[PDB]
Amino acid sequence: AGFAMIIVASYTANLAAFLVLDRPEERITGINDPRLRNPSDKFIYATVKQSSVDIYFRRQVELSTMYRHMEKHNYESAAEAIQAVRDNKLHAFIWDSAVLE
Amino acid sequence: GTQERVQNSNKKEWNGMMGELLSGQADMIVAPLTINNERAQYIEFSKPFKYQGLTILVKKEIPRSTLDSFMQPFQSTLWLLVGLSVHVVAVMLYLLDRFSTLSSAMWFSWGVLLNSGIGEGAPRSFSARILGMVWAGFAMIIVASYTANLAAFLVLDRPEERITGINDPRLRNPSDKFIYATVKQSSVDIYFRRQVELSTMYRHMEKHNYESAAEAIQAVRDNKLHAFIWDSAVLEFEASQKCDLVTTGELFFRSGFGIGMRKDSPWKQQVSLSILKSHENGFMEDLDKTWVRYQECDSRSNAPATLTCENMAGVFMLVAGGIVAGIFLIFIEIAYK
Amino acid sequence: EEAPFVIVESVDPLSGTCMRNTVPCQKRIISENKTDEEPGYIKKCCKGFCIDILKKISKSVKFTYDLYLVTNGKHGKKINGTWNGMIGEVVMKRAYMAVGSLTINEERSEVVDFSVPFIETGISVMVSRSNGTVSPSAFLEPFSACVWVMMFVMLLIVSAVAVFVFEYFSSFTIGKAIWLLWGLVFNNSVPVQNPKGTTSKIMVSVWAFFAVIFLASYTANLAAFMIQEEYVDQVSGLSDKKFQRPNDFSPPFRFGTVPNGSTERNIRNNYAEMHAYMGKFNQRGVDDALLSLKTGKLDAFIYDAAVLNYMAGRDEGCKLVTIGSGKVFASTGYGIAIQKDSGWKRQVDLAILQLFGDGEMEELEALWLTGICHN
Amino acid sequence: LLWGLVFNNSVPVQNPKGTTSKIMVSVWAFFAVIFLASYTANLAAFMIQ
Amino acid sequence: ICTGPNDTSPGSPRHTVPQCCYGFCIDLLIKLARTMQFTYEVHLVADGKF
Amino acid sequence: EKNEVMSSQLDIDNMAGVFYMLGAAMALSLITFISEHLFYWQ
Ligand SMILES: *[C@@H]1O[C@H](CO)[C@@H](O[C@@H]2O[C@H](CO)[C@@H](O)[C@H](O)[C@H]2NC(C)=O)[C@H](O)[C@H]1NC(C)=O
Ligand SMILES: *[C@@H]1O[C@H](CO)[C@@H](O)[C@H](O)[C@H]1NC(C)=O
Repeated sequence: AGFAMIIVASYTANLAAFLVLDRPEERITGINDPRLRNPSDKFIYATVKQSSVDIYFRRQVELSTMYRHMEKHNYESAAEAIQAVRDNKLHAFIWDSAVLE
Repeated sequence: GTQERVQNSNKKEWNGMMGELLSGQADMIVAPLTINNERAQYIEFSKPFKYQGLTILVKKEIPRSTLDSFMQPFQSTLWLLVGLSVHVVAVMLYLLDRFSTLSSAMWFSWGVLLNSGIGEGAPRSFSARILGMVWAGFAMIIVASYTANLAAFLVLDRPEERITGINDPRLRNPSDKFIYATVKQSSVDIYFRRQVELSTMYRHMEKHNYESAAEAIQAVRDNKLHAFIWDSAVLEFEASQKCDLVTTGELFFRSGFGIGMRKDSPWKQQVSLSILKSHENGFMEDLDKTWVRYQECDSRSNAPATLTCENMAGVFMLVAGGIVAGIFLIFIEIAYK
Repeated sequence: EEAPFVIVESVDPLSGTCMRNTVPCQKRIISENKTDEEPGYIKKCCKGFCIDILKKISKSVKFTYDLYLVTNGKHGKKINGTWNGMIGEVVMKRAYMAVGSLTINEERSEVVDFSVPFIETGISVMVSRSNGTVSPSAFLEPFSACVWVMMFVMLLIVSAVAVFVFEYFSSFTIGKAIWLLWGLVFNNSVPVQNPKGTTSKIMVSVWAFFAVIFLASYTANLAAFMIQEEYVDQVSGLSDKKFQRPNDFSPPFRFGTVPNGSTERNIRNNYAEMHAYMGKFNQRGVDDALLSLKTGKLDAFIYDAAVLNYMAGRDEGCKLVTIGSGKVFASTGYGIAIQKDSGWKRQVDLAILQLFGDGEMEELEALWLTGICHN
Repeated sequence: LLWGLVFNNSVPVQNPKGTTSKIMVSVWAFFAVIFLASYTANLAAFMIQ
Repeated sequence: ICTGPNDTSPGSPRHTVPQCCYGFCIDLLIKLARTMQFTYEVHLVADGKF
Repeated sequence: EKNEVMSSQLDIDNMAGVFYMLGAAMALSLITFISEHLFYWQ
């Protein structure tokens, strides 16, 4: 009987253990996630061409590197970018909050 | 040993054991000496023979106990509520009995909750059997909730403190409740006074520095000083041996203890070569195991285990009280017979 | 070239040179089959960590330079009384200053000099993430070491009160009694015989309450202690028998190391037999080692410290880990190699320590060597 | 008996006698012991976070 | 109302047709208008980029 | 992103739900008894 109690208790315990440990990291942090300073050629950023964001980049000196990696993919407008990140053809999108929210 | 001006003249000399070396009292510095620009100006350093960095040291936080047997999970009010509701449903059962076995019904309910196998009554009236099902359901619910929130109690740990390092803003705008400390005239002090930004904390640091290590250790053990800053390869061993203190995480500027010789003695390269060969043949590490990583107090502030007789009080006392409180009522009832 | 320290990159196809924040890497490549007549100039540009430390030193002590890659081999192994690679080029052909990723040993220090090191490093191990846990005696773990027997004896006690009390008031044996009891504590999952005296009727229900507290407590504690487990790397250190006598086991480990490096030529002077055994694998490059470690072809890897710790914080997921808590087994450091006995040595040395005074090494570190995993 | 079994066999009941049914119920008992453990585990989880 | 180009990719010749706009700003616009007594006749942009 | 509270002692604050379930059960049960009775003598 003792063995029986033991086994059933272990069962319930590790079912509980299963139901509470969640998913791993991804959490792209921001301008500092080093996945964004030395881009492997699997990531692709994007912004809308000729847009305030682009100005904020080209003038900054450090970020210059990613700028170039950014250059060859920018889109025509918002809706295109949204629809293009929905279907996985583009990893990350950078834009203004009060639209993204 | 550091550098400083003297006699209100243009003489800048070297206090301390390094200064002793400069003047000709001995010709080798074998001790936990650090490395930095100023000292490296005019003294030759061997290759580094032990790598480490700076770190912090604080008084270990105090944990939460095993438990008071029945305190944590329930409020007394809950106990009272269930206690009365038992007899409530009992008398309602008895009414559904008579309207269309009391000493039975009390047993029936008290058992249904307590899961004890005892008891022989039952709901005769279909009216009551409609109720008994949900009564049992309630019982299961309550006991499950109990076990669940006991589990919840045993796994959520203590709050933040985690002084991070040189960036915990509790260390840039010191309220006058914190007090740092370092050993006066020590490499650390040099690392501060020369940096420009940190200057502020420097001043807050100045009015408390100690005479030597042991004083600082003993003064942070007894709560007379919050935080201590020093060299790791001392703090690590110190925490390992006496285990109500702890280090916190970060390092500052990675430097290495090395042997030191006067300016261009003819002994440099031999000493350096010997040190290297030593690092290759593991001999150094034999020293290590023999003197540093030998003892281990606790770690892993999770501590998610290990309950013992501290729980056993609130319940074993109860069972012994049941024993001793039975005999009186037994005598009473054999008299009532 | 070296993955995290000296990254090479071809020029931009528009201008002719590449972007800012790098230095041209001239004279890389020579001819192969017809005639040298060295063109050399396939100029590319390189950047990273070591390059930055070089640039800052250049500005801090006035001088100029020009940087050209290397051909004959690798870091360089003394062969037949002669040196390949960087050391070779800095002994004979008067390169006059090597930089990049060099270790520091005795041999090399016997020919050239060395600055003060600036990154701790050494030998280290790397294994696939030990998918699984360690919980061999979890069930026995929680809730006590002793209180079991205290409950045991409390039980044997209450048995006596049972017999005595139920003997005097208005088929009951000690056997059936203790049986019912021991059945009750765990779960009333046993067909038993109950007592009859009202005295005992109460006298047992208290113990039942005891049981329902006990069981819930125990389950809760088990759940808790199983939540916050901890991984244990399935190898102790380089001195383990599991490396000493490999054949002594079910299919023995298959661990390798890129040859000609400092690490190997370290190994070959402490465990010669194990070095010989290692000859059967000798993985090539690095990324090859990674792939083979991801596809069961290897199970352990021995290589430099720093480059490993950078490689750990990279790979997708977090499925590759350095052994121990990041422990290192031959403490040394990288450095700068200059031709024997120029005055330059001293003037460089101070320079480097200068940077340790202004946290600049911390900025550089946080800018190149950080990772995402193992936070 | 059934409704008593699902929650906990904490009810004095009357069992059947046919071997057929003897098996026919033990499966449902297994069902109960899965059910109860599942439910408690989920409650613990949802109360953690 | 808003007069503006059709076929938002304006490589093909634009047809400046009328559509109507509504959202979070033009209401604010209206608030201003009734606050300071002026008329207006909006119209979208040609190039689409800011 | 502080982790979360660590509850304790679970006062009557929440168990009101289960107690309500209990009481409503009692009420509906006695209702059904009176119903069955008034039908049974009929
Ligand atoms: C380690 O150094 C040896 C030095 O000989 C390398 O062996 C040479 O590689 C070249 C071209 O790959 C061959 O032409 C030689 O015949 C090889 N030498 C011998 C003795 O066979 C070896 O490739 C180096 N290993 C690594 C990983 O670079
Ligand atoms: C090694 O010895 C000398 C270099 O000292 C060289 O001339 C000779 O050809 C080499 N032979 C072999 C077998 O490596």
